[PDB]
Amino acid sequence: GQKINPHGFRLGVTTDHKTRWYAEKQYAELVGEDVKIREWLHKNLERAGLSSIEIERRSERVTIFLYAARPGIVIGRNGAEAERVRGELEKLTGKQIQLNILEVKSPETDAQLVAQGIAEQLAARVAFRRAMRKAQQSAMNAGALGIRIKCSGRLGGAEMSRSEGYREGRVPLHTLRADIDYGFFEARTTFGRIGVKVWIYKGDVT
Amino acid sequence: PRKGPAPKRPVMVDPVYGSPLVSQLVSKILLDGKKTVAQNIVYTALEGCRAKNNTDPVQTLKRALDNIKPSLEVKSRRVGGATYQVPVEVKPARQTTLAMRWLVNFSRERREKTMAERLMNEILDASNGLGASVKRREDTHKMAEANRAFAHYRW
RNA sequence: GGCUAACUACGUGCCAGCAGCCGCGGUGAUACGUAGGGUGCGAGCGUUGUCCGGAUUUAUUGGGCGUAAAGGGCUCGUAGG
RNA sequence: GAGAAUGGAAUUCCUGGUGGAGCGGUGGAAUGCGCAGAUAUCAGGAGGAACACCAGUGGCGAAGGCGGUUCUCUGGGCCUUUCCUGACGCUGAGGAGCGAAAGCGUGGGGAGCGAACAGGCUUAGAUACCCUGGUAGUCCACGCUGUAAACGGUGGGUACUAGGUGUGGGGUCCAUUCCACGGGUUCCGUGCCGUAGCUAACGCUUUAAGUACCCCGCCUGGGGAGUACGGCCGCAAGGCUAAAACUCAAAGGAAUUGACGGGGCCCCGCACAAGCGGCGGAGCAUGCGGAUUAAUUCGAUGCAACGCGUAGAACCUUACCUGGGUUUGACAUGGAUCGGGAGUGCUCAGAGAUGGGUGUGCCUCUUGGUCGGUUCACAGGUGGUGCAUGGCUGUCGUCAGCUCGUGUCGUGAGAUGUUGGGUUAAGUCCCGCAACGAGCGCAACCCUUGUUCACUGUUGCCAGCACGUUAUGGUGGGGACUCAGUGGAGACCGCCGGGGUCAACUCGGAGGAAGGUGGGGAUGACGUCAAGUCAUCAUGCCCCUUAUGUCCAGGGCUUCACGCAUGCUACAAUGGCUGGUACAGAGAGUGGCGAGCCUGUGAGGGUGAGCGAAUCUCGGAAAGCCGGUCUCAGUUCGGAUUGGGGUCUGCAACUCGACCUCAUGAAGUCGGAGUCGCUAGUAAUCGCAGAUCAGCAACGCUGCGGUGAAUACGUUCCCGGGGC
RNA sequence: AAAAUGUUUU
RNA sequence: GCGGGGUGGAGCAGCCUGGUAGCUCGUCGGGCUCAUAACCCGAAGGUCGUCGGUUCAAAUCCGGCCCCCGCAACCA
Ligand SMILES: CON(C)Cc1ccc(O)c2c1C[C@H]1C[C@H]3[C@H](N(C)C)C(O)=C(C(N)=O)C(=O)[C@@]3(O)C(O)=C1C2=O
Ligand SMILES: [Mg+2]
Ligand SMILES: [Mg+2]
Ligand SMILES: [Mg+2]
Ligand SMILES: [Mg+2]
Ligand SMILES: [Mg+2]
Ligand SMILES: [Mg+2]
Ligand SMILES: [Mg+2]
Ligand SMILES: [Mg+2]
Ligand SMILES: [Mg+2]
Ligand SMILES: [Mg+2]
Ligand SMILES: [Mg+2]
Ligand SMILES: [Mg+2]
Ligand SMILES: [Mg+2]
Ligand SMILES: [Mg+2]
Ligand SMILES: [Mg+2]
Ligand SMILES: [Mg+2]
Ligand SMILES: [Mg+2]
Ligand SMILES: [Mg+2]
Ligand SMILES: [Mg+2]
Ligand SMILES: [Mg+2]
Ligand SMILES: [Mg+2]
Ligand SMILES: [Mg+2]
Ligand SMILES: [Mg+2]
Ligand SMILES: [Mg+2]
Ligand SMILES: [Mg+2]
Ligand SMILES: [Mg+2]
Ligand SMILES: [Mg+2]
Ligand SMILES: [Mg+2]
Ligand SMILES: [Mg+2]
Ligand SMILES: [Mg+2]
Ligand SMILES: [Mg+2]
Ligand SMILES: [Mg+2]
Ligand SMILES: [Mg+2]
Ligand SMILES: [Mg+2]
Ligand SMILES: [Mg+2]
Ligand SMILES: [Mg+2]
Ligand SMILES: [Mg+2]
Ligand SMILES: [Mg+2]
Ligand SMILES: [Mg+2]
Ligand SMILES: [Mg+2]
Repeated sequence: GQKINPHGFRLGVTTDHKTRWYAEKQYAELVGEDVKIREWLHKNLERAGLSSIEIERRSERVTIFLYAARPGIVIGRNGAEAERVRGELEKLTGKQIQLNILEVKSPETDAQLVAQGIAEQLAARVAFRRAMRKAQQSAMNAGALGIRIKCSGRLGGAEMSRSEGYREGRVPLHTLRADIDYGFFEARTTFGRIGVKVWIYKGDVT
Repeated sequence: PRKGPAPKRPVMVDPVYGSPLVSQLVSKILLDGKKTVAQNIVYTALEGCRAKNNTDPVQTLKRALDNIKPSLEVKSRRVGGATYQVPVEVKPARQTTLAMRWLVNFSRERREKTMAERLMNEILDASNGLGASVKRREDTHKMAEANRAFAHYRW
């Protein structure tokens, strides 16, 4: 209601932009194609689990880094799915796409995949308290210095909306040098959708 | 304020007449942030003063300020169900400020055409002992004397 | 619905109605109406009436009286204990 | 306790002396009293009532209660070693007596006080509080009444069960006295603390609410109701005894945590105060309510809606209205099926949508890209619900807080930590502490500004050197200065002195560009308001489907008896007009910024370099200074309105654009009650730039620099908040 | 120094 | 029959006599308040029951009428 996005707050200070290109007469159209690419990838690769999509451009050539928990879905069988998604990318944009897919070393520590999993459990109708506790425990088993999860909505299929949250460790949202990874997802249930937000304090950075 | 007495900005001296009084006068005229206009007015008034009398304009301004300086003035007090007018002695800085404010306001209220020698006329009249500024000083002193019975409420 | 063994869908929309108490119905009704499913009983099953129990809620077994209901305004003194 | 006499002060009244204008009373007043001499002051007198000091932390009484002194009469208590009687004790239904004050009866008395009452004030009213008067009553005698929060809300008697410590009464003992000071000890009171124990807790605890025994009174949910009926008592008021119908599902006890308080203590904020400038009046701009309309689309409604979504409504936007079209649809995705063009140029009809012409007409390949229909699936919705939601935001609030783990306390909610003392902008620290710790907030890390160093030197800069058309750092060149932008340094109460038990902090000083957080921004804890948004997006459910979809033209969102709100320009001389002349910053630019020249009164037009920009352009900064002029005039102020002639953008300026020019010259004389902003480069004012944008109703918004104040004693009051 | 009040949502 | 009364929304002044229609409350518009009441600041509001006459001029003077009151309506 009144809290800033941690990633935007720390943008330029500790964290970096997801897109790296320069253009001053096409800026809008490159932004539009980037939006198309990201929407297409998110809409067609939910199963893999997308941590981030990172876009680079050199000269009419686009490079897409896809940070995914399980790139097995993206690569398919012997790269067939990778080739088909690349081909759909040329079909969508019209430019030469070089697509590479990267792992996440600690999916239980990356907040975006944590929100992915919590929302998936909520959609599969798992008790939200149990799901949040499992995610929290897994994060601290991995070794994060602080977890904070908040699920808001018609939790448990109820009528009134709740804002149930869990946290322990330390999550200094106000500290800029604090490396805080923020993830968000929406569990699509038979009763609207639940917003799941996750903050994970990786540690302190210069 | 609650915390304590806020610091006062030091008063500069007038380059021409070498007196902080004239600088305070121009800073009191000082409408709209036009320092140059205000001190053009003030210098014109002081030169008119030295024209109409041989004595020094800074000295005549000083004499006017002493003739307009109030010694005590009454303030509202909320004791009981009725308001009182408690007379309070006035410190030298406060009384110089009051004299300057009254001088400037009544100069602005004078009937003559231009502000410069409206202020000049008011200054000369005050130095002599006449004018609206001196009348207001006498009236405030008179009302303080009338309400002198509440000098024991001072804190 | 809970006490109380056994739950969902459809219809209705503080209406129609339910209820022993708490309460339910105001558009997602496990509480109304129907259906499927279930549970308790079974030539019976429920409801009403009445009595005892739970009620130590008249306490002999087995309670209490400063503030929760409860020490007489105070003493003298008769029967009684 | 009863009776009688009696003492002094004070009030009131009376008489006299003196003296003269008020007195009295309150928050402020008035009623009232007073020159017919009050109030005040002194003397003398009368009368009624209550007894300062002693006097409480105390004494006595069965309770109610009891305070001048003296005498008379009288009740009970306490102690004592001997003495006497020898269980004669305890309690006590019914009964009887006593029983504050108010009240009643007969008579007396009546100073003060004072229900009722009268008047004055306050008030919306004031049958009240407050003020001036004032009768019963208060007093006495004899009766009556018989009730009180008549309470220790605790019946009487008895025995037992740690202490500690005040105090009242009687003995007795001791040392020095041969008093008494003192200590003990014993018996009886009366308080406080406190163990065991008890209690729901609060608390009680040898004066039990503990452990026990004896007797009495009494309770059985809350109301109805201590009411009705009956009876008894009373002169009366009323008292005593004492139900039922009906009705509710609670009523209640103690305590916990919050919130609130016209509760306290301590604090803070432009919250007041001290100041400066406004708003509310006028004209216009803009938003909204209302009204109106075919439509005046929808959302926002105390602060925290109202120059807000709108960072741009002539068409478009557009969601609204009239009317004209369309139906797998304006747009998606997938199967089939007939295909080769799709898609378009020119024309015709039409307000346009659209429809009809005419030209042009796939690339692979024998089975794709692309489209067509017919369907089939399906799409579409700014339609509903922000009280089904996600997301995002306001807000209390930059407020100093909000919690957790473990321990501990309590039956429990819960508490402790987080209270206390000091300090701080701060739950910031310090000291002590049944707490020991941690977390989110505070702070810091980030951006910007203030000083400085190194590095680099163009498109920036020009100190020393060489020319330049006269001229322009224009030129070669230069790392000095400025600046640009990367990386460092710098501030930490770090140093010195005082205060501070110390300790945190605090005061002063030096150094320094900067000193005690240096200025500003970003950052908004747990949560609150079912706060806003289904209309940015997303979405549960519901609703529309030849229409609530969708296309188009025109209209509307711009209405106008009105009301509010935010602004702008003013009301003039610190000003208007006019000529000259200085000094910025931050920004924008290729359908763009446009110089220069020519043309026009001007908006502009015509040509048109340069610049994707530290280069070129926007560009002029304005206020200011200087010269002239106007001379207090509803004006040479003000620039609304209205008439004429235009320019530009755009398919198109009627509704409904900006601008130019000519003429016109409205209200307005500083604005009622009320109200707003601001503590320093701030307020006040002055111009400039950008977003959106063809153009612009922009005076809005977000920034930028120029000029540049007054004041803050202080926390009493108003508003908001913080700790206990 | 006096200074009142706060219907019925679902 | 005698005498009085009829004036904004209400209740009341203006009547010897002609010329200027007032106070209180209420209505309406704005403040104060979270909101209402109260209070604060501004505004509208009756051509005087009706007909006619007097007069330069009528709420005012005179008459008729309508309405509301009061009084009287008596002696056998
Ligand atoms: C009416 O339906 N029933 C009766 C209840 C109701 C039901 C559903 C709703 O969704 C809302 C409401 C009440 C309204 C009241 C609104 C009002 N406001 C519009 C001025 C207001 O007075 C405040 C406020 N000052 O705080 C609010 O709270 C408010 O805005 C709000 O949230 C509301 C709702 O939306
Ligand atoms: Mg069961
Ligand atoms: Mg249903
Ligand atoms: Mg029984
Ligand atoms: Mg029973
Ligand atoms: Mg019991
Ligand atoms: Mg007992
Ligand atoms: Mg009781
Ligand atoms: Mg008793
Ligand atoms: Mg009795
Ligand atoms: Mg006996
Ligand atoms: Mg007697
Ligand atoms: Mg005393
Ligand atoms: Mg005592
Ligand atoms: Mg014997
Ligand atoms: Mg009796
Ligand atoms: Mg009596
Ligand atoms: Mg009597
Ligand atoms: Mg009598
Ligand atoms: Mg009285
Ligand atoms: Mg008593
Ligand atoms: Mg009792
Ligand atoms: Mg007894
Ligand atoms: Mg006993
Ligand atoms: Mg004792
Ligand atoms: Mg007890
Ligand atoms: Mg009775
Ligand atoms: Mg209580
Ligand atoms: Mg002020
Ligand atoms: Mg105005
Ligand atoms: Mg509207
Ligand atoms: Mg809507
Ligand atoms: Mg809401
Ligand atoms: Mg709404
Ligand atoms: Mg901070
Ligand atoms: Mg709401
Ligand atoms: Mg919708
Ligand atoms: Mg509009
Ligand atoms: Mg550019
Ligand atoms: Mg400040
Ligand atoms: Mg007769």
